[PDB]
Amino acid sequence: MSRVAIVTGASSGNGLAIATRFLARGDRVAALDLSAETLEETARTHWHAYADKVLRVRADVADEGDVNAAIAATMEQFGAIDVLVNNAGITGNSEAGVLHTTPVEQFDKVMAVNVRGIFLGCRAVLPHMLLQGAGVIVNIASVASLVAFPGRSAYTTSKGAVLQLTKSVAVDYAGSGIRCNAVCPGMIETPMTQWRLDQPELRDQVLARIPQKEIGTAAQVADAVMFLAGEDATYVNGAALVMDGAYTAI
Amino acid sequence: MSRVAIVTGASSGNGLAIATRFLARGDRVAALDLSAETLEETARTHWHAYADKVLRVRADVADEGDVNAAIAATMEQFGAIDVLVNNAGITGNSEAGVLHTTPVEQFDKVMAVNVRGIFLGCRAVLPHMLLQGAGVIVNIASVASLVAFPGRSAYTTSKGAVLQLTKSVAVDYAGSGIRCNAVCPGMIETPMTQWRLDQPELRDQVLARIPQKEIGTAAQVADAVMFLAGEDATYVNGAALVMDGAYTAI
Amino acid sequence: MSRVAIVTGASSGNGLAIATRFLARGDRVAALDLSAETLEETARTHWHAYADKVLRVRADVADEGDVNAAIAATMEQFGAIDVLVNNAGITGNSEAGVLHTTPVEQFDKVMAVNVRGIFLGCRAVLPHMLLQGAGVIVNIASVASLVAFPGRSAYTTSKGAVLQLTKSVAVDYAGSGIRCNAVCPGMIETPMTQWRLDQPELRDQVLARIPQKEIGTAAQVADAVMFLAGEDATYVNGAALVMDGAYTAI
Amino acid sequence: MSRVAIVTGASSGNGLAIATRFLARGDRVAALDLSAETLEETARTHWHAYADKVLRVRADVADEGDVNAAIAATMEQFGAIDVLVNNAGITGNSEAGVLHTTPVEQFDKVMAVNVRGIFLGCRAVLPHMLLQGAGVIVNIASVASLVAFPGRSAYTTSKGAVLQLTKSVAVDYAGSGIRCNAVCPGMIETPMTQWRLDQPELRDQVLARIPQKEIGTAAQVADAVMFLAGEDATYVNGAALVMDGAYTAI
Ligand SMILES: NC(=O)c1ccc[n+]([C@@H]2O[C@H](COP(=O)([O-])OP(=O)(O)OC[C@H]3O[C@@H](n4cnc5c(N)ncnc54)[C@H](O)[C@@H]3O)[C@@H](O)[C@H]2O)c1
Ligand SMILES: NC(=O)c1ccc[n+]([C@@H]2O[C@H](COP(=O)([O-])OP(=O)(O)OC[C@H]3O[C@@H](n4cnc5c(N)ncnc54)[C@H](O)[C@@H]3O)[C@@H](O)[C@H]2O)c1
Ligand SMILES: NC(=O)c1ccc[n+]([C@@H]2O[C@H](COP(=O)([O-])OP(=O)(O)OC[C@H]3O[C@@H](n4cnc5c(N)ncnc54)[C@H](O)[C@@H]3O)[C@@H](O)[C@H]2O)c1
Ligand SMILES: NC(=O)c1ccc[n+]([C@@H]2O[C@H](COP(=O)([O-])OP(=O)(O)OC[C@H]3O[C@@H](n4cnc5c(N)ncnc54)[C@H](O)[C@@H]3O)[C@@H](O)[C@H]2O)c1
Ligand SMILES: CC(=O)CSCCS(=O)(=O)O
Ligand SMILES: CC(=O)CSCCS(=O)(=O)O
Ligand SMILES: CC(=O)CSCCS(=O)(=O)O
Ligand SMILES: CC(=O)CSCCS(=O)(=O)O
Repeated sequence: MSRVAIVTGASSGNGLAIATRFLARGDRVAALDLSAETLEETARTHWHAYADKVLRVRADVADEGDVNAAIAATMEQFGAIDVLVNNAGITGNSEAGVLHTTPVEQFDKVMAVNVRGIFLGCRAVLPHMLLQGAGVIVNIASVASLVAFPGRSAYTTSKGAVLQLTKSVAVDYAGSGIRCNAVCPGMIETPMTQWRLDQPELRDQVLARIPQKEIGTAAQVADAVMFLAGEDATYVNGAALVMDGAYTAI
Repeated sequence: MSRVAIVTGASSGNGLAIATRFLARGDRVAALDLSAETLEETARTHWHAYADKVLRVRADVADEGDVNAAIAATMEQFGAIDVLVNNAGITGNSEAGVLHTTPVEQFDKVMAVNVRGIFLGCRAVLPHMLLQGAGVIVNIASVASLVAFPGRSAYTTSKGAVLQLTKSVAVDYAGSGIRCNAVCPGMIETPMTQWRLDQPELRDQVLARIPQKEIGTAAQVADAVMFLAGEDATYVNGAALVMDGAYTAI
Repeated sequence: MSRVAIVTGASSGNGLAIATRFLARGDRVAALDLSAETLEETARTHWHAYADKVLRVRADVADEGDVNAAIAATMEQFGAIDVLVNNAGITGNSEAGVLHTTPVEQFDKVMAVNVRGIFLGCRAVLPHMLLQGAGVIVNIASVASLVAFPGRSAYTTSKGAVLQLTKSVAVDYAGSGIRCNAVCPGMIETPMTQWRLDQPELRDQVLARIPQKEIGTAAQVADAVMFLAGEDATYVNGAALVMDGAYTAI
Repeated sequence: MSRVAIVTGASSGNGLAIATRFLARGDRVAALDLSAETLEETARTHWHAYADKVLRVRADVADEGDVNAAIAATMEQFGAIDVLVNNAGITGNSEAGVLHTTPVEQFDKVMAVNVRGIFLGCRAVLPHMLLQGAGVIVNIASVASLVAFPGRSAYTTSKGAVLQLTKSVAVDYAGSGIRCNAVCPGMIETPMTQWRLDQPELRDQVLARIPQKEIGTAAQVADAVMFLAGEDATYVNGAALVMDGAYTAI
């Protein structure tokens, strides 16, 4: 058995762990990211044993042309699309902090990548999943879809849209064999957050708000994705699986 | 006495009821909408008693220049901005239905008006509220911020972002004297929904999902906004006030 | 118009503020609490001007007999019951902390007052409101209905039940003219909690978790109750109105 | 390996699927239920292949003495308690419908089994889990913890308490190595529900409110429990995993 999974933001962090997990299970993966060079370096160092089973596609998820071509390339190469994991996401730069001082260009960029990218990915894959009569979509949202992360306004805003888009696809397509759920990770150690977590004071600060008193990992994010993408979640649809050491429970 | 409120989407529906209510209580209003012509007609038929206490400003909330100029005009005319009611919103045309068949242009327009417009409105008024040491923002979200409306994916997506943007401003600015909350209306009779609700068979399908078995009004939306904007809600911050006849409680 | 409101836990804190506000508005109030002596002293010092417009009734809300007698006495004296405010509640003693060390007796007591008491109150007033074809119920829940308060397990547990009971009544009776909503206060200064906040280090610790950087008051809880009990909230049903200075928004 | 799991309400429905699942994977189970005869009949027909690895304990979860003795017997027989699955639950009889016509005895029985039962089980196992420095608790709640089930007031009320108790345990004990989460199933076919589901009229009515247009199964509930109980959910704490075919997403 070998499902076809598309994973965005696949060259590092959560996306890399997710793509490797699908590969380790025997699935075929279309790994999409911004740099063809980085994708090849990732393939040589992390996906060496899978070589052929992973199709590396350069694509900016915020671009309709790139996304449509990536889905067309996936269909040409593997012949179906069973799972779509919309993982690509950005926080916005050092200036995308509180609302009033975040540059208009940064708000737009964060919304384009984090939300429009997910809309475009789903829009490109649904016709194929519909034809198949079955398909699974896992969106990587965040606890910021439920509570606001201080000093990260654009990001928080974008994640509220990710959660509702998730529920929208579930409601409109559950009757047609599609499953759509979101993982809502709390604080996870990745290249996106490493800058903050590397500073004792900031790390202590966020840990103070995590009852579990630990920072999550990309492997734990991949665990949740694999659960939502498989046979053990056939009745889970339109749901948010929060994986945050109880951060949102207080 | 008199507060200064900026109300977007003020020439009709909820926006009109909201603007008229602030005026009736003795406040001054900067009424922003897309058409100078319609704004004048509205001012003549609904706001004649208040004359100059209402500043009619043509503005597309999705446009940074229009919003910045509207805020500057409000400051010039009234001297402060005490309340911002981000009411303007669109559903998307008849093709903005389920996700896969919604025109990309429609998804971008709905996100631009419903979310970017709210970011731009808050980005422009916050600097002024901060210097005043007090400010209140009421965002008109929707129960679609909490559950998905079937066949209205872009709209549902945008409202998820509005609710989170609301919590973001509350979390980042509560300490500086700012209040930001959202009203989440269920089905309300307005120019935006009139077409559907006019048909008994369509109204009936909507009513079946409302335990109260009644369609809401613009007057009730205005009631919730006045509550959230005034002195009886000084400890309400970062909250969603759902007004849907129990639609979301089932 | 003079409405008849039954207010539980009326001799102190939120309940005292609520009863007082109904009286000041011209309504008649049946003030219920545990001690007739305390109620009379409360009546002499806070309700003097109203005299006969407030019926003081001794009642343990957890006791079916007391509740039924209190509703019968209200009908006899005033002839109708328009509003019921289920405010009475307890936190449990210093031993009702984390789950495993809370005495079974304390868990049972907290649940009986905070939950069974609300069930009994609603059960006793609903037949009358149904006959009147109109009635409003406001339950005083807590943000503990949505997130957990560390070291207050029984209390947190009880409030989850209050929130769902609220939703249950709204769904089953909204079509019959009944409205049922819940206020969910965050940290408020009242005798029930006014001992943790009293100690500088604790209050300070509490404030660090409230973005608005302030403790709420019973006057603000009364403000929310009045909104939910009246004419400005006719389409609000099955909702939880959070009043916490953005405590739950992060 | 070989964990020790306590599963309440283990003789039928979800509890039986959960119990069997732990056994099939090589874990040892203390199966608790109301009738020793039924547990033996079950041990005979469903667990015939594990004999010794499953300890049958008659116990009314609502009874502190029964619960304490059941935990004593599990420790004595197996030596530890690694997982507790609080599955036992009742809906109330035909008279436990809307709140006002719910016999007080039924409301009390539903709260004692569905809520006090969980408090007691958790109170009984937590000292041991803490001594071990590790432990996982999975509570079976319901979508009724989030929305109200029409005509099932006591049930709905109880499930709101279960969700918050879950968050309470997670928040107070996550730092001590304990995990506590809840599964919130939608409509599942079990002996507790077949009455309704069987009747064509009712099933259709139910299916109409489920976007996925299918009823859940005990096997799917066990799938969710195993996920929350194992190594793939080490960073999931204080969470509610909704499994309802999108029922709560609309
Ligand atoms: N780290 C955390 O605390 C945490 C918590 C919750 C969710 N997440 C999510 O994890 C996801 C993946 O990132 P990560 O942090 O796990 O590792 P990461 O940040 O190192 O990698 C993120 C990936 O997204 C890619 N990407 C960015 N914009 C893109 C675009 N327009 N098109 C295609 N690819 C693009 C980047 O190149 C990168 O490979 C993000 O969506 C993030 O929101 C992280
Ligand atoms: N009617 C409901 O059931 C309901 C429920 C929840 C929220 N709302 C919100 O109410 C708000 C107002 O609509 P309504 O239904 O009350 O009345 P309406 O739909 O008749 O009017 C909406 C107003 O928004 C204005 N507008 C649209 N785009 C704009 C832009 N780019 N810049 C400035 N103004 C713009 C329109 O011109 C119009 O005046 C919307 O945000 C809508 O989402 C309505
Ligand atoms: N103080 C806060 O921050 C806050 C926040 C949210 C909700 N509440 C709720 O307010 C309610 C009342 O307490 P408070 O803190 O507002 O004021 P308070 O604690 O000063 O007064 C509580 C009242 O409840 C009465 N009472 C207790 N048990 C009773 C019973 N069995 N029958 C009848 N009356 C009884 C007490 O005598 C007292 O008059 C409780 O339900 C509490 O959960 C308080
Ligand atoms: N059926 C559904 O759609 C659904 C959905 C969500 C949650 N649940 C929960 O599943 C649980 C069990 O019911 P089911 O439908 O899974 O299977 P079921 O109804 O066939 O079996 C329920 C079990 O609970 C046991 N039980 C009842 N009271 C008990 C007590 N006081 N002490 C010990 N055991 C007791 C019964 O004897 C029986 O073995 C309940 O808590 C129910 O709320 C069911
Ligand atoms: C919402 C959340 O968990 C934080 S997302 C922003 C992480 S960072 O870039 O500020 O380190
Ligand atoms: C109901 C609402 O606020 C917008 S979502 C439904 C749009 S329409 O189909 O009623 O035109
Ligand atoms: C604080 C509150 O709203 C009631 S629950 C906590 C009670 S105490 O521990 O502050 O006495
Ligand atoms: C159906 C369910 O999840 C529990 S609430 C309804 C119980 S019954 O009416 O199907 O017996």
